[PDB]
Amino acid sequence: GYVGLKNQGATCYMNSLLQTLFFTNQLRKAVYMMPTEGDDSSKSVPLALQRVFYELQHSDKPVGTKKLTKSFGWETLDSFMQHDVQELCRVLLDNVENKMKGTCVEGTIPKLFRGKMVSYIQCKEVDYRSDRREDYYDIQLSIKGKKNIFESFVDYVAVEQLDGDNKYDAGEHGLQEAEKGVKFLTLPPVLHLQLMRAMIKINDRFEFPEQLPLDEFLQKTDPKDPANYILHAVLVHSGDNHGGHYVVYLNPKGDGKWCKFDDDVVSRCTKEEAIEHNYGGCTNAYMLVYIRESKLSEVLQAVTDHDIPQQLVERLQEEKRIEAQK
Ligand SMILES: Cn1ccc2c(=O)n(CC3(O)CCN(C(=O)[C@@H]4CCN(Cc5ncc(-c6ccncc6)s5)C[C@H]4c4ccccc4)CC3)cnc21
Repeated sequence: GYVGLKNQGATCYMNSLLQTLFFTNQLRKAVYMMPTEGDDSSKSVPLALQRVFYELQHSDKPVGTKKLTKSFGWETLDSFMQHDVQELCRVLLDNVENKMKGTCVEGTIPKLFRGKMVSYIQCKEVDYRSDRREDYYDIQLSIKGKKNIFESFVDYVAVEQLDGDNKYDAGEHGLQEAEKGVKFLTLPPVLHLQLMRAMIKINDRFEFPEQLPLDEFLQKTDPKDPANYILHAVLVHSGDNHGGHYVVYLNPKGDGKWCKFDDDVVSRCTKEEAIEHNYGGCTNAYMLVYIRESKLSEVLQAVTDHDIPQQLVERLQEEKRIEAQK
């Protein structure tokens, strides 16, 4: 069936994030096209990602991630405990964005994960506005006092007020009252939403749907292409600071057919096990991946063994062979 990653020490969320990344087929195919031919076998993160992806594609056995851990140098537990899950992701996708530059596959990472945003400060009684367009690769939703994703987005674009003890330094116009907000211009083909359960681990109930309509949070909607999001992955944690375990649910083909990825054990599971059971109320979601309905089949284009350049094949084929140890 689908194949697992080893629990080889204390990689925490790493295995779950790799598998979500693996099953973002278009990212995978792009990764395979990177030119690692001349990359140092053990310093190179790009090479490491291709190997893991290759193995996840071909291996009958649980897949090892040691060279990967080494390649970006989070060899300890503190590494993972010092960092957020989106920061791991940036380290991996940052290195692959870079390696793809000057190649056919340049810009695939932005193409898949990059959206844009406007942040503004508007003065009540003075004609003065500060607009800042930012990119984003992922979103950090508040959950405390929020029942669902919907309420979270609502809170996200909430218009804060800057008043009295907290007025805005509007510069030439002196301290002024204003309202600062955020708003979405694009939403990317792949939406990575992290749920801010840390503060610890808040176990409060937080609901999320299979289908997520986001048109109503954009500025301009497109009747051609609506912002409807198909739930792809659920990154899950359970436990506390003494003992905790990380796991991920995927329906890799976006067709409602879920599997549970528990390191080296991958198993069929129910929609209920993947979704409602991870609302919390202790084992609950901390990151969810959505894909835009309209890009579903592009992102999740099917992948063959022929999509992997021979040059790369041999290199790994060979590498394995040398394993030969008494
Ligand atoms: C920007 N922002 C704000 C909040 C927030 C946020 O929650 N997320 C999500 C997140 O990134 C996912 C990945 N994370 C983890 O897996 C956490 C790792 C640390 N855990 C505590 C310790 N347990 C043993 C510790 C320990 C200490 C000393 N020696 C040995 C062991 S320290 C809790 C784990 C955790 C799991 C699930 C949910 C929340 C938190 C971090 C959070 C993302 N961005 C956010």
